[PDB]
Amino acid sequence: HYPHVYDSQAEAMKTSAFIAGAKMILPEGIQRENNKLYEEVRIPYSEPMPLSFEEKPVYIQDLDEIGQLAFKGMKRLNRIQSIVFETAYNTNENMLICAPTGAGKTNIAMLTVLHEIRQHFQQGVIKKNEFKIVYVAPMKALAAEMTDYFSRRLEPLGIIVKELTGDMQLSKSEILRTQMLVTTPEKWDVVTRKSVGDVALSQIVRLLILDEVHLLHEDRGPVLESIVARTLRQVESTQSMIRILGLSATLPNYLDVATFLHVNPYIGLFFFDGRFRPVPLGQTFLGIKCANKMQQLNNMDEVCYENVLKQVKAGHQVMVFVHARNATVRTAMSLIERAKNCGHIPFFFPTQGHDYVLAEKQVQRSRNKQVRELFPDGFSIHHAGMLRQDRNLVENLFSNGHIKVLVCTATLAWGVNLPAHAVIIKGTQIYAAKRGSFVDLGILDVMQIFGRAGRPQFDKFGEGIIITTHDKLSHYLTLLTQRNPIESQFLESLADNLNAEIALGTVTNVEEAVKWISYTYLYVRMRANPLAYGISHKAYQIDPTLRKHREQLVIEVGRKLDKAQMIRFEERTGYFSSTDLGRTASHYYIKYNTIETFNELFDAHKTEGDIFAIVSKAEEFDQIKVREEEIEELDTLLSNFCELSTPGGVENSYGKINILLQTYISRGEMDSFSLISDSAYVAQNAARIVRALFEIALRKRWPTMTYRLLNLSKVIDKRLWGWASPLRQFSILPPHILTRLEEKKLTVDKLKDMRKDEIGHILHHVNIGLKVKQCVHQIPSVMMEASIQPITRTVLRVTLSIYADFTWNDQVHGTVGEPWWIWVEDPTNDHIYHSEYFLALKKQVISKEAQLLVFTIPIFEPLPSQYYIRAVSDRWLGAEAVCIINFQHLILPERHPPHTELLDLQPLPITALGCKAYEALYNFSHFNPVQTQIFHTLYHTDCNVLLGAPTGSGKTVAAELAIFRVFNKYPTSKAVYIAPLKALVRERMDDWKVRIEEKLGKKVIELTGDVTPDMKSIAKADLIVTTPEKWDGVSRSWQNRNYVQQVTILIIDEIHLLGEERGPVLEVIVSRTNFISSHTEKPVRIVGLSTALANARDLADWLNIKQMGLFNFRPSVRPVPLEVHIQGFPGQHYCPRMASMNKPAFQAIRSHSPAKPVLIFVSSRRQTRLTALELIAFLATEEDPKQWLNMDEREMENIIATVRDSNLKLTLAFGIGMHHAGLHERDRKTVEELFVNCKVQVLIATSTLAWGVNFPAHLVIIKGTEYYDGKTRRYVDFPITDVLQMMGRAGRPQFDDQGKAVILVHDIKKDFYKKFLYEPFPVESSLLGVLSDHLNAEIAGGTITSKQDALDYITWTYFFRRLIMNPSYYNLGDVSHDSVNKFLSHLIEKSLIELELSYCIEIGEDNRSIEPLTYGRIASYYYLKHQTVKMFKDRLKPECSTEELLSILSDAEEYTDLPVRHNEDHMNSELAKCLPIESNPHSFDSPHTKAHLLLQAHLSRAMLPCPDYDTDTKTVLDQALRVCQAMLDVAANQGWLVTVLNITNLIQMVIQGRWLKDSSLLTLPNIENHHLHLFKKWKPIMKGPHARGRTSIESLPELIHACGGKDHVFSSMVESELHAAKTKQAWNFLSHLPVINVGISVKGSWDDLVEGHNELSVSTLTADKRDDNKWIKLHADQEYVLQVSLQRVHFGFHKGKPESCAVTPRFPKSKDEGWFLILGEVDKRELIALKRVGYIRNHHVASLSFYTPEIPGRYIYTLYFMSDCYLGLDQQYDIYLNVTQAS
Amino acid sequence: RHPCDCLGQKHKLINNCLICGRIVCEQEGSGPCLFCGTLVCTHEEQDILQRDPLGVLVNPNMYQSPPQWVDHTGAASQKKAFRSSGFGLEFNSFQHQLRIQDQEFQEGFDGGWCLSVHQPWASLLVRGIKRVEGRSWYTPHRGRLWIAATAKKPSPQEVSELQATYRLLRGKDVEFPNDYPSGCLLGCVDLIDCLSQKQFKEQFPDISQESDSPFVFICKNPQEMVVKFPIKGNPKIWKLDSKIHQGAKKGLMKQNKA
Ligand SMILES: [Zn+2]
Ligand SMILES: [Zn+2]
Repeated sequence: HYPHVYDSQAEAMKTSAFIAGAKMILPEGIQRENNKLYEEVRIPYSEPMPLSFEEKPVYIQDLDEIGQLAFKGMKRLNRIQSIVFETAYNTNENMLICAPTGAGKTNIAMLTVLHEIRQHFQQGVIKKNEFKIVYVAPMKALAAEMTDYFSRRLEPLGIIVKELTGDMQLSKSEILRTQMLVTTPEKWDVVTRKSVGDVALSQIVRLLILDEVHLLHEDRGPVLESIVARTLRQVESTQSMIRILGLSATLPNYLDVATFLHVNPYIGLFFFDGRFRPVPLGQTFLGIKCANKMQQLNNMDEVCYENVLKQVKAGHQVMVFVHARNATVRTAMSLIERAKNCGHIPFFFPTQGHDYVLAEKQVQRSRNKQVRELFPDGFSIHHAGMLRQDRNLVENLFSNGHIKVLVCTATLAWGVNLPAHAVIIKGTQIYAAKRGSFVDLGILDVMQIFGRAGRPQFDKFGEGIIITTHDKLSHYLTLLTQRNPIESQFLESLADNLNAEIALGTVTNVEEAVKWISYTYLYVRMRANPLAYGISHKAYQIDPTLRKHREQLVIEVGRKLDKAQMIRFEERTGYFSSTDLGRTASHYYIKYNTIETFNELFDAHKTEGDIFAIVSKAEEFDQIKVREEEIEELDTLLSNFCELSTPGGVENSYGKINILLQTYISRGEMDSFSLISDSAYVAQNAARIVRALFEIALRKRWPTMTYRLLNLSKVIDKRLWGWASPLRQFSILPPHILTRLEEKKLTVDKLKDMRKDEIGHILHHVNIGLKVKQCVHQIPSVMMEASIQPITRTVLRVTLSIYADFTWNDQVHGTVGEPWWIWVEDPTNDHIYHSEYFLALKKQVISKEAQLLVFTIPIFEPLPSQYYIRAVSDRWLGAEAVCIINFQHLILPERHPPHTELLDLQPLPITALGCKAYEALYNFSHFNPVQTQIFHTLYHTDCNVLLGAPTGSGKTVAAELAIFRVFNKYPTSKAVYIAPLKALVRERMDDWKVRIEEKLGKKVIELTGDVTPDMKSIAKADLIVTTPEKWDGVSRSWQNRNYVQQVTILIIDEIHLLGEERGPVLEVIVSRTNFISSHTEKPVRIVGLSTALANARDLADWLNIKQMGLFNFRPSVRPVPLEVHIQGFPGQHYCPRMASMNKPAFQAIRSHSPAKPVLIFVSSRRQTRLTALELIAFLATEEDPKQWLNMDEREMENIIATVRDSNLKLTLAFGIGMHHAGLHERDRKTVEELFVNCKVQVLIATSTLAWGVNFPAHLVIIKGTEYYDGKTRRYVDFPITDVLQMMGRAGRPQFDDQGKAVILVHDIKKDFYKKFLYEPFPVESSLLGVLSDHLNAEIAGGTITSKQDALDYITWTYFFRRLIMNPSYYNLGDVSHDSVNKFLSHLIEKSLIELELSYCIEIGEDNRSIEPLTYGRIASYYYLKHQTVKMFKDRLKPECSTEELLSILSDAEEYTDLPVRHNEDHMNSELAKCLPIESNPHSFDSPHTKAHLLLQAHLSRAMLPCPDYDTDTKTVLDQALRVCQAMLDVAANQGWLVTVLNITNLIQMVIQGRWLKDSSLLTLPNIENHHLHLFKKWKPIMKGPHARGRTSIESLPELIHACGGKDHVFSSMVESELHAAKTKQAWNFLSHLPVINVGISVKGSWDDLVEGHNELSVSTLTADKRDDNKWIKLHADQEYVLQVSLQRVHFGFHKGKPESCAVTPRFPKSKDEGWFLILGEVDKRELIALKRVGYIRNHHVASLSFYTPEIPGRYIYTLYFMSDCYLGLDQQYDIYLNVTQAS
Repeated sequence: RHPCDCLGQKHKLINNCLICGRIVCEQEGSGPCLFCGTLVCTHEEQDILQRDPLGVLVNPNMYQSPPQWVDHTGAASQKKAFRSSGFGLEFNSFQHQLRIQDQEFQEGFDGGWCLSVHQPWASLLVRGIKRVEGRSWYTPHRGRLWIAATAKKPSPQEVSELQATYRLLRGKDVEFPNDYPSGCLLGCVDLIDCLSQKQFKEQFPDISQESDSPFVFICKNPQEMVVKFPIKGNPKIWKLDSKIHQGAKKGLMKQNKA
């Protein structure tokens, strides 16, 4: 149909019809002068036609600005640019190009790249990372050349390119920062099949470049077509646009590949021919004809002499090919002797000039001697054997032209562009080890050879010579300028490609497999010619689409793969799933017969020698035959370089492969070039094979085998034997030095311990000794130790503390870090338990901190002697660490007693309660069995009870019954309920207040974290709901105060949460409550409600119950039965995991309950998006697209219109829902309400909101169980109790019959989950971690006197109860009385030592009596810790400035618990700018630094990127205020007043979120500095009078005085710039802000019988005008009391005392209107007294106390009235004391 | 019978009472339930009717011995080397000044401060008969303070006028502990406020006539024990020694036992 209009050469004719028994379309009638000694065809010639007006060249000016800057501006664009620019720079569809010139390829490549970049985004040319384009190159040479070309070509864009070609696995960060990649088709294929990860690249490629697809004809074409099919399938599966631009040189058939490349015939089929090439690249077709190989050799070397003689007659400079580096030398002297013979030197010597002498001296510099003798004549040698320097010399002397002929053995053609006039291929037979037997060269190689025949615009004729024999010359002629269609061989590698696709998960069933076959070029080739591929034309007639043959091939290959256990294929329904073995085989590009041989040969008891036989017998080495020439070298190598036993001898192929591997290990030297190439081939192969086998054995858990395979892999890639010295891997160490070391039999450890000077003396070189010492110190190593924690009788939980003990070197160890494999090896049982990967980071080694890992291994009833925990480096030979863990007399936990049977015969009606008002809060008319049982044991007998009913049983009803009992029997008492979760506290408070506060006549009030507000809160509370920390702070002091003795209940929900880390306060709270109850003789009941506990007996004994209230129920008790299914999803790096559990989640939904409300949780704050889009994309191909849309779409469209989130589209429009940290937490509550009924039908949770509304559901899949963040740089499992409670939310008594849940976790811990998903999890105390802190309170309050009573106090704690039953968990040795009491004494002594080092305790000379200190008392009052008060005392100094107070605020240890999001390091760093102060740039991951940044942002009014920060802000703010006040007290204890004033200013900023450096009036709500000029202008309130004051109202007290209580006759018009939007806010802010005036009178406090003088009132008005009234006649050394009467003056509009709550626009909590007032001197800078007072409703009096120095001096004190919760309302009053002596 | 508490976890069960919701065992049955006294019977049997030493801080435990302290550990051995410093108490120093006299701090923590009051007034102060104390000096310590009996023996005639003064305020209804000690430390009271007489009249005029002084101590409910502490006596506002303070607190717990 003539696609396009440009293509040429559409013409042919018949000339002779016989060219060596073939037809060759003769262009211009060239003649074949075949003779006896050779056969040849003449040189074809082409003449380009003169292009006149068909197209105009493109320039630089007619481009966008990006086009201007990217273009270098040569202003000359060839005809290729003119032809292609319309579609390659404007259109954005797939296209291909094929040119005989690479200059016409690279320009198109980068112009298309720039076109895609500029069309991607307008800001995309400014900001990168929105796309990831990829380039492919044949092998390393062109990849590196293109990488350098792209690095130097495009500087202005800032785009950075890379070259990853079979070198290493690129890191996630590296590809994140990089924007484009360059690789090879094999490397690209392996990296795409291993591209499975948290983030992949194929979905953000957006552009893929292919070059020279002609390789599809010869070899490696299966890889290219496989990757093309992979990217096309990804494109069609992601519904995105990714451009495909193909590139080649010449294709005999181009329509087939065009259809394969998915490009329409008309747009971009631009086929370039020899006519349209710039130069006439003709070539000869010489041949040979001899019966014997010796005469063949003399004949074709004579022919080579003949045409090079013709060339020297022409005079141009030429270059000849050989096949091998060794053979190029013999060809070199053969040509030299030929040139010397026959006397043709007179036509051969190079010309002589000054440049010739320069080249002569330059080569004389070089070491090489062959080039020295080659220079005088016209010969040059080029090879890869000699270093690059001589390659520069030879390439530059070629460039200048001193030389005539060059031999190059095919490395520069791939590597370096140096064109030559005539190119001689010589028809060399490459001994490619992939084929063997000297296979003929491919078409791609020879075509690239002819590519350099045209030297740019200095020669007008291109020539090329081919020399070979008859059949070879005919074969070569048949595929160089003939129309023979390009044929692909995909069936041979079909099994491997199907295995790779199945492993990737893209192909799952037969139909999509057939579609993938259709995508490949093999299908297209089958369409045209079915006979060549085994399909009859009649079979084509019966099925045009050939779908039946595709299905047959797919099922056959699936059968072959399934018989090898690689994939699990089901035919009767038609799907194949990938297995671990198949994934491993695909990842390393292993042929299926190789893994079949593994399965039929490998075992768990192979030695170190038979592994060589196994790897040699594999079939990728089968194309290697032992030859008569190779046998001599092979037997000599076996004689000399052998190191291990080699079964098979030398009479088989695998034997020779084994020998070659063995001699390659020891860096052996060999002669045969073909054997050298074979050695390299088998080296690379056997390396990948041994890596795959190591992975397979590791997955099979074979320790004694995986250790050997890892050592073998290290040996093969390190080129050093196992017994060789580890120092051999360092190139800096001279080899003779290493020989001297090994001759002394020294090892790494001995010389590491042995001091450097002695090793220098022994080796007789001190410098060498120091160098080897600093080198061995760089050898990787790690010191590690394990602690055993027997959680259960069988399941253990060992903790490994590891730390690097080697000096770090950036080059030696690598920037990324050091890899390690850690496995728990058992010698006897011989199967690994929980192998793991570890990475030692830069700061991990530098800081040498003890990295902690925790993992669980199973044990058996017969205790094993020991488990060899082994850590082996994955890259450094001889770097292993073994930590033998003995199992000596470790006490396992006793088997817990069974639960209590649930007896139910008749439900209990609510009328049995006895009070109509009490039962009016319920709706059901009867009690479920749990409440039926607990109705009388609770609320009727008044004894402490522990209930362990499962979730959803209704323990809330038990709490209601207890509260009803408290309200009924003891109305004068009070009730308090404790819940460990803030969300749980909020929801319980909401429920309590809606149900009981308005209905029942009692009082309900929440408690905040401030002791003195809690005084009034608890005065008339009658019901308290508290998170444990607040209640512990309230009850911290009980001895010296008498408000809490009237409470007689403690309802504690989720008591099992005491076991984990953030719930230890429950233990101390219950212990102190029991202590108070026992030491007050007024018992306080305890009601502990939680889920089922296996060890509930210990908790029962803790609460002092014998048989009264022990209520433990089995999980089969809830009204809604729960069914759980077991499933495993094996994987690694969690990369295949999300794809693994996503696939059957929908299948579970349909099988269990389609279109039913279900809540899911997999998102760790990140997986929300991935899960949402993957789910919405997968569900499209189903019978009911709107299955989860049982309601109309109009309410969803309205809701999505109301929702302002940009990602929630297409999810809440569908049935997909979520409730995450976003949507301002209200609209997601609306979607939760929509989920309450059956509308949404599905939602995904973030696993952090598991505690909350607790909306019901039917089917739950636990898809997300692990989480990783910046806490420990590694993934950690969810708590088992957390998972249990979170999954137990399923079920609903009125909308479902039973609850359904399934498990989606990897296989290695699926057994552990199954063990713990049914058996209740025992709960263990965690009091030790903060054991000191609580003790501080108990020693600050006077409850503790000595060390002995401090020890015996701990008996009341649950930790003491649990220690006896589970000793080995708490590192205790033996249950004997001496051992336990010694351990307790040691632990408590360590805690007391830490407390003393924190400046909190005094031990005294006796050392047996501990006295509290003032700092520890302050820490106890403000709910602090030892480690924070210690730093408080350490870094608090006199005369500090506000930034120092902020710094001391930052490092409070209460901020340690602040979490990280694994990404905060970026936003905290970017928000660190534009701030008044800055923190350490290297501590951005520190939680203290994050809290400091948060405090700065809040206090400076800064925006927070992540919404959760706001929540964190509140928490931080709370803590800050607390410690802020404590800070003041510490300063108040020190003596000086400057820091006290600074801390007062700091708390003012905290409560106001401002600074004292700015204006005070900025504290007004919604007021900023930019409009203060409008506030700057000020006239008198009434118009006309002359100004009296400053005519400015900047001062806030001045504003209050001028505006008064009116705030509407003056402030309303002047503040009209706020357009009355929030002027009422400022109105009430000013109205509630009071002004107070004071009057001070000093009165004596004489002891007795003195009475001194009368009261002396000193004027508050500034008095220094030489008056004795100010000079109080004060008697020295007499205590004197300053009575200050401070009264407010309400202007009368508000009448005074509106409320007692101060306005806090920015602070979350509500705080009272305090007032600070201090008395001190300024000359010495110390204070004498400090006071803080609460609300001053109208007037009050404060009584300060102060002394006087004995010196009768006339000095000055000062009283400062400071604002506790305001700004600028502070006043100063100086008192001049004329103190005199007293008699 | 006897209300056995097994709830079916030790033996079999019978019908639970409807009124009280109380699970009843087979140990006691065939009659009214203990809690509410109504007839309750199982279905199979109601069908017939239808047809017609002791440490200061230690709790009782199933342990053979409490966790005594052993000083054999080397960690305390190191501490014994450099614990030579310390044992510094200011005791009764007029130069003492808290300089942080916030009211809320003092009653949270007992600082060991003690005061000496004359026995005729001290007895009524510690028994709560008298509510306000009068002294010339002013004390910024607003926490718990102990009261030490004076060394001088009170005259029997002072109790007559003291009783007569408080007859209108209290009356003869409240019993008076005529046993008056001397030189002991029976007193332990908490202080809430100190202020001048004029402010006392202004804000607290109801009981201001009880006592008049330049500064008035207002003391809330005190505590009492049955044991006697001998103390020599010290001038006003003196820090109690550690040994007596520890013993006094222990006695306070022992009286809290009763
Ligand atoms: Zn019983
Ligand atoms: Zn009853």
